Amino acid sequence: MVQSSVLGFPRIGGQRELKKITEAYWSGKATVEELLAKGKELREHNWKLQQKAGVDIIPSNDFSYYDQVLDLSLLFNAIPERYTKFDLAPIDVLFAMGRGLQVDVTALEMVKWFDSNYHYVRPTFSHSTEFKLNTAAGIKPVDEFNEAKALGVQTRPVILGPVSYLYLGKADKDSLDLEPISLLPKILPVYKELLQKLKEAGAEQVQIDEPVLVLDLPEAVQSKFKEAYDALVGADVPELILTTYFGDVRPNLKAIENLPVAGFHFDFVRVPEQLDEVASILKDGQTLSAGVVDGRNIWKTDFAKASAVVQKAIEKVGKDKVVVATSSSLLHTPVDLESETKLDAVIKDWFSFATQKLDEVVVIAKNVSGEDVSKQLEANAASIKARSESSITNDPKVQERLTTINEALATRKAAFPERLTEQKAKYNLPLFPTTTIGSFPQTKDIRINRNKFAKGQITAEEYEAFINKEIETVVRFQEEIGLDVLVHGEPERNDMVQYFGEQLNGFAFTTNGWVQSYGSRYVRPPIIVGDVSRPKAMTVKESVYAQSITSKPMKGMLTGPVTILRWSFPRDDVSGKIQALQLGLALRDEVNDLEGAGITVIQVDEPAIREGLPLRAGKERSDYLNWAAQSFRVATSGVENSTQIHSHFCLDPNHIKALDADVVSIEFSDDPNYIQEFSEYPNHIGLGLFDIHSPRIPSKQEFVSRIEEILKVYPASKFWVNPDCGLKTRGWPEVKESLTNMVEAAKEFRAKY
Ligand SMILES: N[C@@H](CCS)C(=O)O
Ligand SMILES: [Zn+2]
Repeated sequence: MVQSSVLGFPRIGGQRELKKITEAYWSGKATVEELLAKGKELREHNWKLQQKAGVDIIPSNDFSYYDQVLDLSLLFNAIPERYTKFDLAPIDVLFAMGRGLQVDVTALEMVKWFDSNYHYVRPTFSHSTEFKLNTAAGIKPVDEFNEAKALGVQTRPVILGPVSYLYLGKADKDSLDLEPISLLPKILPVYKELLQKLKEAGAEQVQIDEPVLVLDLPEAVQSKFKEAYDALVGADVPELILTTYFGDVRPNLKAIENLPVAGFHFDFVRVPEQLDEVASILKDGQTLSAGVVDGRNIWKTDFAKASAVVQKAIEKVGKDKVVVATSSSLLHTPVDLESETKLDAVIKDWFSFATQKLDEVVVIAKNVSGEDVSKQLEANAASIKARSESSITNDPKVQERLTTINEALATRKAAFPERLTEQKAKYNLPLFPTTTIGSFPQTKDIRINRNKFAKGQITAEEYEAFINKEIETVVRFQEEIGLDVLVHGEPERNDMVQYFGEQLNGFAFTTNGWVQSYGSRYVRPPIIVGDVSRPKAMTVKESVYAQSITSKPMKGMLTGPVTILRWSFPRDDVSGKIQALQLGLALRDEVNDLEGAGITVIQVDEPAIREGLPLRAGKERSDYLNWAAQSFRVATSGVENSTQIHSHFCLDPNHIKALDADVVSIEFSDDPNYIQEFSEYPNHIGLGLFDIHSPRIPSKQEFVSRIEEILKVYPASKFWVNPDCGLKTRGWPEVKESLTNMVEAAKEFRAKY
């Protein structure tokens, strides 16, 4: 009998209960007691759900109030002194570290979890760090194991392992020379103790996550797995299942081929081809957990293909030593497809969310164990077959237009220096031209009118009028502040990816398909279901209106192809690359419509352009850098030489050059040397002058200072002046003075040239 296994379950709740209750606690509507009661109920609910599906190996310690890496830092005493000064309970210390503390500590750094859309809180270590088991609050992994046990649910605790925990961490402000991995000897006894306590509590297996194995690791780091796991493994601890996901462990195979652990987990959804070699290093007695149900996407699994993968593993190591698993934690997928009320049934039949993936690992497990599941297999085969044959997936026009992609389509009529000549003639911008990034802060009357417009209570014309008033206000604001290259404020836009996805063929949307991004901030990504195309103008009306009321140049504002791809659920039947190129072609028609309508300054926002960087150096990485840049160039390369193309980012120098934008903005407000990278590079650059997440106002002199610093490493002829990013999240008085000061700073320099 082949067991089924779930590496972690999303914890936000089927109706976002975690968000409401944690925000109610932070706001003061709810007590901490209510907070913990509600966590307990979610955990219990998710455990019963997995037991009822028939999952054998069910996780615990996967729950978190904020972030599981942060939970380990609390638990192991990786707590910087700055967070202890305020008579705080452990759970408020956790929230302090996680989200800062309004008396003003900054939150610890949030960092992207590999190439997932989740963010963790970076473990932060000092020379003074003293690792130990904080048993004050309770020991969360032991307490949550015992809870699940009292329900009659045996679970497998999940903890991030010592190597990855340290390696993914950073030396604190006060210890810039400390190498985190050098702490391995201090933290090992603390892991050992925790594992003893879990065994004592009744844990027979522990899932110990070592995802850094899918990265490029120094040889000196690779040797530490043998050191860590020789120390951890013994009779007085649970069996350890060393767990990896998101990538290829093969280059690091030497580091794990002689480890005393009870088994391994590998991701055969991202890297099925690694199976033969990883299977071959299993010792007699070791188990192989085969990750064949994707933890990061929303597509119904192909039961025949998944079973085949599992069957290849059984061949190599025997049926008794194989486990059917989710490829990673289901943290990265929405909770329940059954909550969806709007999707057409044909499309929904192609999806499985977290709750459904429980059923998938169970059926696949039954199948290779020899139980009769033909009805499920045939139902699955039909879903897969309907999807591959649907006209939605295969658009002939789009397929042909892909055949036109070549380097000529991704090259502008002339190089920057010629282009600059024609742009100077046409716009005659001053030195130190000033701009902003696009968004300005919205009114109450806006959201209310959107809602009314969605209900048909005001007409299309009435709503248009309200948007244009907002645009009018914003433009007049910018004029009077003396900005040089204006924006329309994006008041019509909810979201920089959904706004576009809704207007493209090939996308579907959910009502409830929420995934945690960080803390209590959740996203509901679009889904790319098929071939993408643009049926009509998406942004032209608003931009034409904005330009029609000022003589300043107005930026069109688009989100680039790679950002749209990376912030959506992608298709799994075609490559990232093909999806980006189709998006680039679709955006090229929009650029063409803008330019044709007189919007001849156009910004393409690519904040996530690097987020898909393949996790290892090699062919796949260099291909990615090439196609990401090509897909941007395909969108922007059909314009006239005098059309000024901008790009915004928030980051490899040379990748940025390969985009060949006339003008760049880059989140900044930080070593000077980085800027010296662009000195003999002709295109123009605006390095963000202020943090838009703060309400604080820099002085004129502040700005003058900041500019003069950059100016020592970068010529005045190329320098734009702008904020790090949009201003959608700020208040109007912060905005007014900050932009005033920014621009009068600029003019002071303008005058001395
Ligand atoms: N144009 C967008 C950029 C966000 S990355 C804005 O100003 O908000
Ligand atoms: Zn931005």
